[PDB]
Parts: sequence; structure tokens; C-alpha cells
Amino acid sequence: GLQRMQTSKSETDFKFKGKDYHSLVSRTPDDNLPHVTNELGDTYVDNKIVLHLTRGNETVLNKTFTKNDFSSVVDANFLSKSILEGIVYDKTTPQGIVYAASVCYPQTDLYMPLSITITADGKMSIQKVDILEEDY
Amino acid sequence: GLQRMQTSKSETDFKFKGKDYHSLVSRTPDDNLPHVTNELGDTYVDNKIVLHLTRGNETVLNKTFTKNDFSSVVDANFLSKSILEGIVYDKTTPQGIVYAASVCYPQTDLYMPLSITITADGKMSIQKVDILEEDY
Amino acid sequence: GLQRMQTSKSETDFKFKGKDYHSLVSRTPDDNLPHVTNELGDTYVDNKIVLHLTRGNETVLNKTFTKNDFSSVVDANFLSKSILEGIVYDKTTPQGIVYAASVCYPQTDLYMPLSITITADGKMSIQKVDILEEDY
Amino acid sequence: GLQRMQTSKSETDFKFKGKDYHSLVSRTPDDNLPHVTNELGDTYVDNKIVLHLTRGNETVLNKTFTKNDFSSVVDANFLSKSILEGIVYDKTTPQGIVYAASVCYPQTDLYMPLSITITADGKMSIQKVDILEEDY
Repeated sequence: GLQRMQTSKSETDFKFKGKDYHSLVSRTPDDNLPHVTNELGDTYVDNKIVLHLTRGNETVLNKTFTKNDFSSVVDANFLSKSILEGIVYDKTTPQGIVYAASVCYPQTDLYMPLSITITADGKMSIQKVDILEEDY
Repeated sequence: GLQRMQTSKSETDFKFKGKDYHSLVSRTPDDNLPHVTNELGDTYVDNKIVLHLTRGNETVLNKTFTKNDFSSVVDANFLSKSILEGIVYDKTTPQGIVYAASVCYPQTDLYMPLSITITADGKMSIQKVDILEEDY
Repeated sequence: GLQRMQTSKSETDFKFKGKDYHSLVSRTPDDNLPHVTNELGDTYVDNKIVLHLTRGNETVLNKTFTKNDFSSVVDANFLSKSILEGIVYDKTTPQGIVYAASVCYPQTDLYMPLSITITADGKMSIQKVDILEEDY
Repeated sequence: GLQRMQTSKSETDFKFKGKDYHSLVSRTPDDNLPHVTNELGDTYVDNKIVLHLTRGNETVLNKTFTKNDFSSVVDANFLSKSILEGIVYDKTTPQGIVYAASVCYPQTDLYMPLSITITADGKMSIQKVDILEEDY
């Protein structure tokens, strides 16, 4: 026996540069990925997230995401101990369509904010959200 | 002159406790709200966000949001100098439907993460996003 | 068995408003405080921190600190499951002498940043470290 | 004319593996480093921090620090817009003597937490503090 997150799914409709987009995101457990174990000893299966972005009949992007897609902007130590939690439509900017992404520490409500930016011609980029602290 | 943000809008479809929900969010400039003046001297008009959540023919929640809806969990100094940027469907939890919310500081890339949780019977709650630090 | 942390101690010399200060901080296990039990089942004894701040022959502040001194700015759920880890001289500001403070969760590298500000006339205030997010 | 931070200085005495250490830290403006400009247009001179760690007659470490010493664990975009604010003694761990370090956004109270670990034989390592977010 081992821990399995529920299958989350959401469809978002929005406009970008005056054109209508449809964004379908589907999270499912991925049994082929390495399992993630916590300090307590409970083993968790990691997830994959399919992001299917379309503009009319055209498919702008159809990618299967895993936490490893953020290996270029997240240190291996925290990335190995975390699981892919979610990818959600956030906003549109002059750069492109921005998605909020998160990897979370299993058995807790703790997560690291990340972002996926997709241009109108399907060029995709990953950025880690920098968290700054204020004293007063 | 008097700077204002573009009108962002998005519609999200998702399931919660096995029932289908439709979430429409509309950000527009609100000329009736107090203006926000930055250190440079540029005056910005603040925004209102209408969140219309429905479950079939029923309307679970239909609220006009402003940064003042977060006055119970954000200090007045930071809140007066910021503008309501966005309210985004994030995920579903046993508590309720969670929305990611943010207020930003004009002419910068800085913003404060907040959250709105709505139950299936329309009970709404506001929270500030807190942090823990992880090292090695 | 009953786990406990080592006794940490440090003495810091610094200037504030042109006057020389001596700051002695001593962490010791406090057997009189309620124990902290983690998810695994290991019970940890909590700590007390004595902060002795002096300016020449005068004692500006001599307080015994516990995690309960931060009950006004930390929720009881998180505070009951954590242990007082440390209080550290950080810097001087126009407000006062700032100390970095932290409460940690046993058997993990997670901890919550907090702060103690002490004025030249010994008026002390507690704050929670908040955050803003920066992207691109 | 241009902005200049005040010269901060602090001496800390502590024990590590049963031996007495003396740690002197001195922050001064460094006119030779590139200046840092904010969104408003105010130019700030960056700082250097001399950390002089001794154990009796021996000098364990005597290094001049700049924000560029953290280039391996902080992205160039945020590092270029920030200035070295401080390096302070935090605690001792089995790895070594840990210092809390911070780079801050000029004209604000915003900073990024970092850490310097120094072993008893002077081997030094840099780590960025990972900030995690909690929703409830």
C-alpha cells in the first residue's frame, strides 16, 4: 500500500491578443515516476499534469508535465522530496499566457510557487517565483 | 497621467464533491475606489474583481471583490499602497474551492499572495499566504 | 525516548545610536513546558531562551523567552506542534535593535521566521516575517 | 549624489565542538562594485562584508564578502537589483558554524535569506534558504 492523490481536472476559457483560447489541465498519478518518501516513512506516488492549450482548431501546446520540467530552476534536494501538485491558468502578459505551477511537500499544505509562460506561437518557458521577506 | 490596467476575464469549469461548477472572474478598473500613488509620482486607478461561481442553475457566490476585502489579514500601510491584481481558481480541498488572490505594487513585479476559500453552500473565508523556511 | 536539544549560547557586541551594547542569549531545554509530539511518535522537550541585553552597567532587557511569547502573531495549531529554536542578533534599525527568532518542527529542516525589536529604553515588540513574490 | 548605507559592525563570541570562537563582521560601502538602481531611479552603492572568524590565535576564515559570492544559488536578475545587507552568526550544527546572510532590495525592507556554513578547518559553503508557502 502507498499514498495516491486524487485526479484533479479543470477547463479554462480566456482571451489573449484578442483570440479565444481553451485550456484543459489534467492531473493524474504517474506510477512510472520515482516515489517520494517523507520523514515519517510514508511513500507517495508522484503526478503528471497534461496541459492541452488550444486556439480554435489549432493546438498551441499539448505537453505532459512532471516536477522534473522545473529541474532548471529548483534545487534537486527540495525537488526530489516534493511532488507535482498543480498547474493553473493565472493571467496573460505581453510575454505570453502565464500559468501558476506548484510542487508540494507530501503530507503537508507546504508548496513552492513556480510559473509556466506560453507564447501565442507555443514557445514555452519556466520561471521560479522569487519569494522576498519583509521585517516591518 | 492617470494609469489604468487592462480588463482581464476568464471562465473556469471544474468538479467539486462530484458536482460541476462554472467560475467566471472579471477584473475591471474601479474609478470609485481611492487611487494609488507610487514613490515616482504616477497615480494608478485600483481594480474590482467580480467572482461569479455557479453550480448548474444555482449561484453559489456572486461577489464584487476589492483589496479592502483582505483588510482583516493585510496591514493598512501595505494595503493602501497596493492594487487588486487578480483572483484565480487554484484547487479544491476538503474545506472548499480555493482561489489564489493577489494585490500588487504598481510599476514593479512585487505582489502579495492571498487566498479565498468558498464552501459548497457559499460560505467564504479569506487567508494570508504564510511561509516556512527550509535549509539543506 | 524523551529527545532534547543541546544548550546553545552566544554573546554579541554591537553599537546602536553610538552606544555600546552587550547581548547574551542562552537556549536551554525547559522541562516545565509542554512536550511536542511529531507524526512519527517521538516526544521532544521544548526550549526557553534567556536574552540579556545590557548597555554599560544598565540592563536594557532581561527576558526568558518561550514560543508562547509569539502567540499573538502565530496560530495555536502551528505553535503547539513547534519548538523554540533560536533568537539571534540581526541588525539595528531606527525603530530599535532587531533579533531574528525562529520556531522549528522537530525531525525536519522546516522553521518559521519571526522577529523581536527592542528599543534603547527596553520597549520590546514581536513581529511575524511576511512575504512578497517577485517573478521575471 | 548617491545613496550610501551606514557602516554596521558586530563581534560575536561562541563555542563550537567545545572550542571558543570570536567572529567579527564589518559591513562598509564598496565604491568599486557596480551601483544598483531601483525602479524610481535612485542609485545605491553596494556593500562588502568582511567576516573575520578566529579560534584563539588561529584565523579560521578571513574573507571579504559581496553579493556576487551567492551567484551560484541566486538568479542574476534578482542579484543585480539587490545589495548585500548583512552576514550574522546564526548557530552551530554538526556540519559547521552557520551564518545568516541577506541581500536586500534597496529603498525597501525586502530581503532574501541566504546562509554561509564554515567548518572548524575553514571549509566554507553557501546555501540559499528555500521558502515554502502554506495555504491553511
